[PDB]
This record gives sequence, C-alpha cells and structure tokens, in this order.
Amino acid sequence: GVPTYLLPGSGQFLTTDDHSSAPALPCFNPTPEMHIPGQVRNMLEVVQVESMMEINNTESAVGMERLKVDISALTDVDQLLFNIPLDIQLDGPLRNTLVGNISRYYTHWSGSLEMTFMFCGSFMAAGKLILCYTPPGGSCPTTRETAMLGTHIVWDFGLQSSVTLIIPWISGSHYRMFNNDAKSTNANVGYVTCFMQTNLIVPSESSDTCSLIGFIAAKDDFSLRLMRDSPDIGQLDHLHAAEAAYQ
Amino acid sequence: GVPTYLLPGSGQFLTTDDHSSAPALPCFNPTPEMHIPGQVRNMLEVVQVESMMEINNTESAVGMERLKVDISALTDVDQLLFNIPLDIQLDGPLRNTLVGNISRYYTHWSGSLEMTFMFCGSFMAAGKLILCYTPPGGSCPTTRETAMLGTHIVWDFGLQSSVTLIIPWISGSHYRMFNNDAKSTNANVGYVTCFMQTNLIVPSESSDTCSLIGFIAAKDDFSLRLMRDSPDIGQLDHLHAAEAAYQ
Amino acid sequence: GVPTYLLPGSGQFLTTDDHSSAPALPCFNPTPEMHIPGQVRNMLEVVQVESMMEINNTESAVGMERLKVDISALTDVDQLLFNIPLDIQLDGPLRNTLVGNISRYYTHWSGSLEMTFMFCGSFMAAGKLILCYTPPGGSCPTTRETAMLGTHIVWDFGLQSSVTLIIPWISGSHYRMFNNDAKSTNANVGYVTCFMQTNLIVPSESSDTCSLIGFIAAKDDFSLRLMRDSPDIGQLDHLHAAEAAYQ
Amino acid sequence: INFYKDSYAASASKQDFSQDPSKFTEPVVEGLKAAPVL
Amino acid sequence: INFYKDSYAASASKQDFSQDPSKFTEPVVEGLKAAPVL
Amino acid sequence: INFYKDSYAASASKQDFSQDPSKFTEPVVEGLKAAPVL
Amino acid sequence: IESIIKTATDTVKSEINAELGVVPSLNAVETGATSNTEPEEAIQTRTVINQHGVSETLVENFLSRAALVSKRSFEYKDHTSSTADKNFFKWTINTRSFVQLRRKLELFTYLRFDAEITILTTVAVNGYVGLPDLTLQAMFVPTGALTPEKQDSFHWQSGSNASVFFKISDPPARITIPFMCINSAYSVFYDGFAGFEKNGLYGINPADTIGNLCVRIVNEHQPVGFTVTVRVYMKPKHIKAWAPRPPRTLPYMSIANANYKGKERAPNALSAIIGNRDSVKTMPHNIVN
Amino acid sequence: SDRVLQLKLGNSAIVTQEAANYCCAYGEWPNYLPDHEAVAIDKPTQPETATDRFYTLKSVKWETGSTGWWWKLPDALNNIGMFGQNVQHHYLYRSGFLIHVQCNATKFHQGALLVVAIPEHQRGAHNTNTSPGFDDIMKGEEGGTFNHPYVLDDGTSLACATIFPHQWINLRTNNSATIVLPWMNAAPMDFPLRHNQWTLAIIPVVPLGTRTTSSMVPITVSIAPMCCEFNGLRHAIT
Ligand SMILES: CC(C)Oc1ccc(C(=O)Nc2cccc3c(-c4ccc(CN)s4)ccnc23)cc1
Repeated sequence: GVPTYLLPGSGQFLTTDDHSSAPALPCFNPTPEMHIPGQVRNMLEVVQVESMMEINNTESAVGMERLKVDISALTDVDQLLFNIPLDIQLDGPLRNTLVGNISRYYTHWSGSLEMTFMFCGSFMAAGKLILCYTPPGGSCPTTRETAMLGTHIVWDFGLQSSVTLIIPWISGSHYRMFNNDAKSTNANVGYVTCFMQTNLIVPSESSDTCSLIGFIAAKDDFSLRLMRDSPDIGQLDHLHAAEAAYQ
Repeated sequence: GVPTYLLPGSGQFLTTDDHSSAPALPCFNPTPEMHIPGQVRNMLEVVQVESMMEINNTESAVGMERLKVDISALTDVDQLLFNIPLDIQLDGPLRNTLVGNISRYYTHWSGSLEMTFMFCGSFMAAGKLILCYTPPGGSCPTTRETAMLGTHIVWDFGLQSSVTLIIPWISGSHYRMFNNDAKSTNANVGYVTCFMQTNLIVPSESSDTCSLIGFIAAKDDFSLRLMRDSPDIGQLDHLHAAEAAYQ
Repeated sequence: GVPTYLLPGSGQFLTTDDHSSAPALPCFNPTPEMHIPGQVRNMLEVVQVESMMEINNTESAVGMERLKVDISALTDVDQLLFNIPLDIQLDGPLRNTLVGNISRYYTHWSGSLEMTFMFCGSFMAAGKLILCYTPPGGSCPTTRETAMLGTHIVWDFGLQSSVTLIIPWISGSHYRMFNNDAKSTNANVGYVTCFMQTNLIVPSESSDTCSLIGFIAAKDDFSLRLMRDSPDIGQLDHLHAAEAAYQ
Repeated sequence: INFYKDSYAASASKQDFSQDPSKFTEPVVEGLKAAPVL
Repeated sequence: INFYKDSYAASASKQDFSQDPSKFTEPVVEGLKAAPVL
Repeated sequence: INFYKDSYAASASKQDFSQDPSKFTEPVVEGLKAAPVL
Repeated sequence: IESIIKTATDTVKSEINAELGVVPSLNAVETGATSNTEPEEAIQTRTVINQHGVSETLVENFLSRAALVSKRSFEYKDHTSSTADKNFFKWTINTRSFVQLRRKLELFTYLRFDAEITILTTVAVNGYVGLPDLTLQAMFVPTGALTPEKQDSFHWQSGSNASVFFKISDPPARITIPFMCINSAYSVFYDGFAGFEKNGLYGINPADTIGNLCVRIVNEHQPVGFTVTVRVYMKPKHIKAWAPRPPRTLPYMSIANANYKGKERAPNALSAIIGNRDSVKTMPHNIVN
Repeated sequence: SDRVLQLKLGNSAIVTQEAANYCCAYGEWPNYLPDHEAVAIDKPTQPETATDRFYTLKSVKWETGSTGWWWKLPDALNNIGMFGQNVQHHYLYRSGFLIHVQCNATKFHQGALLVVAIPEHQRGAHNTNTSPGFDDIMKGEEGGTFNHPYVLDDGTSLACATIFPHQWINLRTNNSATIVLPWMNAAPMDFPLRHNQWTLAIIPVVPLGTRTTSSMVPITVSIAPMCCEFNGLRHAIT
C-alpha cells in the first residue's frame, strides 16, 4: 500500500469546495440539450441592462408613483429639482435595480455607471435640465453654480427623449465596498443632482406637470467581487406548506 | 481503490507545515499588483542598516540622552572613555538595534559587525580616539596599552565625521548562540573599548563637552539561523478593545 | 477524489520504519560538513580491530591483572597452561572485547576469528608454546597429544613478539546463534587450549615468571545478523539529574 | 481528479467566458449607432 | 501537490533569493566610493 | 516518497557500502607485508 | 544593485595598505548611507569560502508560520435563562490581538499575502460524562452581510456565504483566504482617518476590512453544559513586504491604536528601553579568573 | 562634488554650500502615474510649475530643551498656493516631494538633527486607551512637536528610525539636508484631506550647544511637490 497522512481540513464540509462526487444513478442519460432563447453566462450581462430608479421614495408616493419624478414650471431661475443618493448598500433609489440587486450579492465593486432619464411630458412641452455628478469629499451641492463645477450634462428636451449621465469610476482604490458605513472613504461615491438649466415651458392645453423616469445600469468596465448572502431576503419561520412536504 | 496506510504524524497540526489548502472563495480575482517603493525580500537587508546603540544605558540618562556619549578634555593621558558590552542576548547597548531586534528572532548567528561612531562636537574641536575590539577569553581591558593589543582603529577627528570599527567574525565554531549564559564559550564575543589616543582639545568659545553617536550594523557575511519567539514582546492580559471584537 | 482503503497496520508506530517526515524547521541550513579523521561506515570495521581478552577472569585477579596470563618454568613435560572459553553469549574472556561487544547487539554470526598472543617476558627468556583450537563435539582436551589433533600453531618466542591462531569458520550452518544454551549445536564453537611445547627457560637475572597478553578480532569474512538489545547495559532507576531536566 | 464512470459526477465547469450582453441590452432589429437613434 | 483550481490555494513560495540592500543602505544619489565620501 | 521541501526530511540513507578498515587496523606509516614485520 | 543572494559573502585575503588619499574606515553618517568599510580594508584577512545559507531569513520564511489570531470560549448549554455567547459567537477579524504576530507584522509598512486559516476546537465538561463529538459551523460574513442573531437563525443557511462544517474529532479545519484588500497591499500602519467626516477612526485603513467570523455549534444543546474553546490560527503566504519599520519596544495597550505607556522600569520603560548598568565603563558580565 | 547643490523647480531655486549628498527614498524618483497602474478614468490635471515648486514653511527655533518637530504631507501644504487650491477642488491627489531642511550655526556651535521621512507615521497617544483625535494629527502648515521622540511617539524606537529615508544635519559637517520622496501609498491615488503618506520628523539627537554669545538658531523647511496629478474635479471643500 501507499503510505499516507491526513492534513488539517481532512473531513471538513466546505460549502464552496469543488470536487467530483459519486454518481447515484449510473448510466443515466440526461435529456438532449435544446436551444433556448436568452442564455446567461455572466451576471455582469444583467447589470448592464438599465432598470428604473425609485427616486421618489417619499411618503405619499405609493407603488408606481415612486418610479417617477414630477417637474413643474418655476418662477425662480436655476432651482434644484431632486438629488439621488448613490449608496447601493444603504437603502435608497438604487437598491431595487438590476445592477443594485445583483451587486448586493457581492462585497466589492468597480467601474462606471450610466443614469438615463426619459422625459415623458407632452410634445409641446420644452425645457433644459442640468444633471451633475459630484465626486465625494464634501456635502451634496444645493446650488446650480456649485453643482456645475462637477461632472455634468446639459439636457435639452427634443425628439430624442432621453439623456445619459455617465458616472465615471473616479476612485483612489481599485474597488469600493458595499459598506453600511456610508461615510467611509472606501465606500462613498458622491452625489447626483438635477437643476433647472432653463425652465419647463408648456402651453395651456398641455398638462402643467411632467414626469421623468430615471434608469441606471452598469457599463462594461464594471466588476463585482467577494460573494456574500444578500440582505434583500430573509425568513423568520418556515413557509406555508414547507412542513407538508414531510407529510 | 488504492490500498493505503496512515503514518505517524497523520492528523497533526504543525505550525510550520507547508501544504496547499482549500480555497474558500473560488474564482476570486485579487487586486492587480502595483509597484511600491522599498520591497524587502530577506531580513538580512534590514540588519545591514546601521542604527544607534544605547551606549549610555545608565541611571540619570533619560530618553534621547541614552543614545549619546559625552566626551570631555582630560588632564591624564590615555584614559578609558567607555566600553560596550557585546551581548545581543542579554540586555545591553546592542539589543534595541535593527541588527539586534531581528537577530533576537533567531538562535544562531555568524559574521562580522561594523560599529560606526559620529563625532558631534563643534568644528573647532579636535581629538584622537582609539577604538579596540578584544577577542574573548579574559577580562575586559582597562588600560590603553592592554586594549591596543587587540583589533583597533585610531580615529582622528576631521572633515569626515565618522569612523568604522569592524568587528570581524573570529570564532572557533561556524555559529554563535544567543545564549542567556553570556560566559558560555559558544556565545561570548569579547569587548569593545574606547580610549583617548590624544585628547579632546577645544577653544574657549566651543562647548567644553562633545558627544559621540555609536551605530552598529551587520556586514553582508552575516547569517541568522533557527527561528524562535523573540523575548522582546509579551502580554499578560487581553489588550484593550480585544474583547469588543466579539461584541 | 481518489478512492482508497486502509490496510492492516495503518496507524502503527514501528520503531524500525523508514519514511520521510515533516520538517519542523523549514529552510534551516545545517553547518557545512568538515573532514574529520576516523569516519566509520560499517560496524564490521570495528570488530576487525584486535582487543585484549580477559583470560585471567579468576578471583584474586583484580583489574588490570585479569588481562594477562602468567607463565612459569615447569619441571614436567607438555603441561596445560590455560584454556579459553569461546562463548560470546555467555560471560567469559571474549565478552568485553570489540568483536564481543558489537556482536552482542546481534543474534547471528558467521566467519573466522584470530587470536593473537604477545609474549612479554624479558629478551633473555625463551620458550615454545602450542595453541590449539578444537572443533566442537566432545570435552575440552586436557592433554597435549589430544589437543594436538585439532587446528594448532606451534609458537617459538623470538624477535617477532606475537603469534596468531586463526579460528576458522568450521560450522554446519551458515550462521551460529548467540544462544544462552551454550551446549546447543547451533551455538557451541569448541575450545582454545595452550600447552607447553617445550619450556619457558630464563636466566637467573631475568624474572622467573612471564606474561602473555591475548587479543581477539574478527577477520573480514565475518558477518553479523538480526539486531537486538545488548544485555551488557541496563537501568533499574532514573539516573541522577535525569529528573532535573524537567525542573 | 475524476475516477467515476459518469461524466455528470465531475467537479464544476468554471471556464465558460463567452458573453453576449446585446441579447438583453440591444434587442433592436436595427443596431444602434454611435448619432440620433430615432 | 496542488489539485485546487485557484492558484492562491498553493503552498508557500520560498524561492525568491533576489536582494537589493542598497535601497536601504545606500539611498544616496551619488554612489559611495571605496576615498573621502565628503 | 518525499514531498517535503527540505531534503533533511527524507527517509534514511542505507546505501553507503564504502569501508576503509585499515584506518583502524593498519595505521602504520609503512604498510605490513605478507614476512617479518620487525 | 539587485542580485540573487543564496549564501553569505566570501572573505578575500588582504595585505598591508599605507596609501595616501585612501581612507576606507572614514565615513560620513550625515549622508544617511550606512558605512561601506569592508573587513578586508579594516584588518588583514585570510581567504574564507563561505557556505552559510540565507534562506531562513527570507521574508516568506520569517512570516509564513501559523500564529494564534483568535481565541474564544463559550458555554454549550441550554441558554434560555442566560443573560453571553448562546452556543455561537461572532468575531470581528483582526491581526492586532496577540502580540507575537502583531510585532512581526508591524516590522513592515505594507504586506500582500493570502491567509491560511486553521481552526482548532477543544471541549471541557462543566463542573464527568465523556466529551461529545460536536459538529461546528464557521461562516464568513463579509462587509454588509447580515450576521446571525441566534444559534438557529436562518442566516446559517449560508446560501452565498462560505461556511465550513467540521467535527471536534476531525483534524483542525483548514481553508485559505486570498489577498482581499481593495488596494494592492494591506496597510499595516495607517496615518489617516476612515471616513469623510472628522469623527471616523484614526489608524485603520477601511480598505483592509476582512469581515466577521461566525461560529456556532450545530448540535442542539445536551442536558448538561460544556465549555467549548475555538482557536483560530493564521499563516501568511505568498508574501510581499515593503518599507521595513523600527520594531515595537513598549508593550501594546490596545488593539485599536499604537498607544504606549512602557513598563514601570527598564527594560522597555518609556524613559529607558535598555536596562541600566552602573556606568559606561562598567562591563556587566565581565570574565574574571 | 558632494558639498554644493542647487535645486531648481518652477520659479523657485535653492542653493546650499554645505550639503551632505542627498537621499532618494528607497532609490526611487517621483513619476506620473502610468496607464497600466491607473484607476480613475477621467483625464487628470497636471499643473506642473504651478504646483511643482518649493513652498517654505514657518521656521522653528532650536532650543536647549527641544524635543523635535514634525509635519505631515500633504496636510502641511493643503492650504498653500496653487497646490492647496488643486487639493481643495479635487477628490484625488498624487505626488512625490522634495524636502530641503536648513539650519546653520557658527564653527563654535555643536548639535545634530536627525531628519527622517516616515511613511504612514500612525501616531500613538501616551498613557491612555483613547486613540489620537483629529486635532492631534491634523496640524497643517504649523506641524507638531514630539511628545516622546525616544519612542517616535508610536511605542517604537528613535534608535532604529534610520531604517527610514533620512539624513543628518551635524552642525560641524553640514547645514542642510535633502530627501526626495516618491509616491508612497497602497493605492495609486488618494483623498488628500484624510490620509498622510509621509511625515517629516526633525529630531535633535545631539542638543544645540556653544560658549559663544547665543543667537536664535532657526530650522527652516522647504518642500516641493513633484509630479502632481489631480482627479475628480468638483467644488472646493476649502
Ligand atoms: C468560515 C470559513 C469558510 O471562512 C473563514 C474566513 C476567514 C477566517 C479568518 O478568521 N481569517 C483571518 C484571521 C485573521 C486575519 C485575516 C486576514 C488579514 C490580512 C491582513 C489583516 C490586517 N487587517 S487581516 C485576512 C483574511 N482572513 C483573516 C476563517 C474562516
């Protein structure tokens, strides 16, 4: 026989181990493969699909109403319209998104984000918005001439309905962490703010109030690392009829 | 199957063992390597850097005062100025040095040492010193014409501030031991002594008292062997907030 | 994984096993080899060195006196002088010899022995001895004309001080045993006897009594087999200061 | 290491790096341009 | 012996004998001579 | 079978059949003859 | 210049010198270079061919041995009346708690390594019945994942956390964790603050956060209590090290900081690191015959 | 050769007639971040001569009782000139440094300063479990003083501090010290307001002494940022 000795970790059950194991049904022939539409091979393909942000996460916004932001004509120049918290770990407009939900199975992330906004007013409605990303370090800007100093796009409503703001990967480290300490220097991304560049201008027969839908996706420079249990789901009890499977 | 039998030592945990072990995070991609200044690959590179000897390890020398030796003008010829104990294992001027601290993680040592002395009197101060290494066997010499029989350098103060005394590896065995019995024939290195070769001579406007800083390093013929727990650190209790990591 | 099964003897500690085992001190560099006089590689080199027989193992022979045999002038022809028991296993003149002590670590032996005798009388002393080896089967011979029928050498004292009697390997089996039953047919070697061939003849100014020193060694046809604990050493208690190693 | 006779017994196959994200991001019959899309 | 799929699982790498002690002992822009240094 | 990285870990080396018994049996500067030795 | 060094250097024989303008024993410490005086220049030497290896001072060998990083004892019992580690504990992973490993790591400014983790478990009966062969679950909980609240909480179902299940009768459980810093190296020291506000922790780089180790006994409690002790050992491997540091001299006070007090008197007092001798002319262990 | 030096960066120049060579930390020279190490994808601003020039700090008086002085980088420069403005308007910074320390006295004075650049000089507090606070660390342009230079205020060792990039000013020998520091961080860039890569420490291991008439003996620090890059433009934190 072969002389052998057992190492530390002999007999352990590691849930991420990767070995062959004994086939319980010998000579079983699985059903032939068939082409099915929509095969996924990397989860990064899913986070590249844009999905609606819950920007109007306010009391008295119910259900579908939380997925849109209403804009009205103002009488003061350059007013703030809304801001978007960029925390994916803490609860906020980005959490329940395809990029958000998949990323919360991971601990580390890197790469650029795109926010796309679709204007859903009438054809006769006109306006210009400025959308700003502020890199981290200070407070969220409350005035347009402060927010204008960051990365921004000036959006004119027109035949093309939608504009993209890229949030470029601007970070000291290779990765950020999905950290519950949102103010940590390893976690904070900064802010997105929207201001009036001009005004929403509508004729009498159009509705005086118009909506934006915001979407977010990852770009293909995006990467995720260190898999973890997602905090999005849990159970305190057995589910209904889970017991009946033993009966 | 393969016939096998277990050897003695099967199932042991040896803290110096060297095996592969199961990766807990499969497909994890570590952060790309980046060039950082000052990579160390062998600890012998550190012990070659000279560091200050605590030669003035006397009561009433406090803090920084212990790292210098004060020299004054004498009125008797050829007087002894100081001696340096060469025990790295027992507490003494060599212990808290880069060569000292790293060597105390090991049990066996071989090779030459250099002591460098920097004269820090004024420009107008003059003098000659003799620095002697005595190989082991007898008592430390107390007179210059006894110490002069050993290995020595005669140092004239000048534009070059500093002199080296080499302590050459002179030993019957390949290695010495860091032995608590300092008088053991496997451990004792001998002595370093400093005498006046002439005198410290200064004008009235210079300070009448001047300082030496002594440094020690290993040479590149130096070698260390048999790793051990260093006696330089210990704990009797848990540290503050070590418990809070469980809370 | 590899399918395996354990054999009988799995987990045993056999004191004569021969396996590699885990290095406790990784990367340790042993001291360079140095040439030392007198390397031994086979214990048979030691048993080939002749060493004194304790032939005078009698009460009233003390210490050094036991290593010599005293011969005197006789007035009867062809008298017996001494006999040598050839038992290496049982206590006797051969036991405390280099061949004897090493052989008692083994159970089986084969090959020829040499006995050498050095005459240590004065230069003026003369004489002839006959040294006889009798192969086993009967009693030890007590008369010269019986002993003369075996293997023998007639030794004349002269300028060459010493004579060899070879005991040739004469055995039915390949090996004999170091058996406590000395009369066993697998163990008994027979006898060595010494008789006067003429007489010890000395002048008045020489000492009337002279000594032989007997030596024995193995020849290079000699072989040892089946290692065992030697019965030459033992302990009933802990040694002095063996306890202090735990203190 | 796989000494079993059935190939489904083997360890996991972590080597398939093929992607086609456009089947979810760009399922438009006429491809986008880098240029007014409508 | 390493049958794991991740290279970080391997045993220790004790073979890197490259040194450059001068980056700690001689960080002077003009190298020392074997000759008055100042 | 030795998978350890240190060579001193190996099993015993029972293959050295070189002998020179004359360094103990014949350390005389002039070699013996097979012939009166003195 | 970088070179492959496997053994200590040879010594060459040297003659008498007496050369004008050549002074190899004089140096200038003010440059910050270490003395370049060779032994052959200080004394007459012989030739020595030097065979001493240098492998035991390789940084890989100096650091890659397993050291205790965590040790926790808890009661394995019916806990309904306890106020305590109720058959499980949580540990926030750190290297600062046991001083022998801490001091060795703190010889360097930056370290990159994978961590070989060995988990050793031992059990004693509370004040005999024999010792139960319990099953333990260790679960690694990264940053932002939920830690278990109870021995039987559904967090232990470990859908995406890495868990290892191991018996007390087994050899110690062993796994490797990769180098997992968001930077290219761990910051052994950090002269900075962890958050964008002023109240964040000094001295801990947020980039080096590992996570939590959660360990439960998987068995239900027995009718009698036991004390279970878990010991965690870490061995660095595949090591790179940068910027060597002066070693720690004063005793460590806290895992959170470098705060210092010193011993009450020398050795390792704040006023005196080396123990005193009567004078700079006193030889303490002088040979006398 | 080794005794005289001129340093010229931007509109600034320094001459010394008593240098002791100079130190390049770990044998490196400052450089800009290459593309194969870069993380942040926006195009950096590289102001060159507007930032990469000597700034002179306030001098400190060398006294008989001095324990030594320290300044943290970039913290000491974060409010000075165009370097400070770029620091305040940008999230990310990277640079090397050129450090030049100046102290002269007569030929009748004696004294020795260890001038050492410490990477990641994480300070300890004395005789407390509480970690140093923000105002203990962030001294800015003024810098700090050593409490216990013998242990470098971090439970460690002045004697072994020669393991770091250093020079001495020995008043007998020389009157200035020069250290060139590369970028020294675990990340390729950093937020300049919450982390210091380097600490300059000046410690009087041999005290100032003379028997001439006393004068004020100042120590002066001039630092040039080198190869400055800034990323993540926004409004000024300031
Ligand atoms: C449950 C099982 C499947 O997974 C695990 C996962 C982790 C452990 C565990 O204790 N690791 C560990 C214990 C102690 C230290 C570490 C380190 C460090 C590197 C540099 C540091 C300075 N900050 S710290 C990194 C990864 N790990 C560590 C044990 C088991």
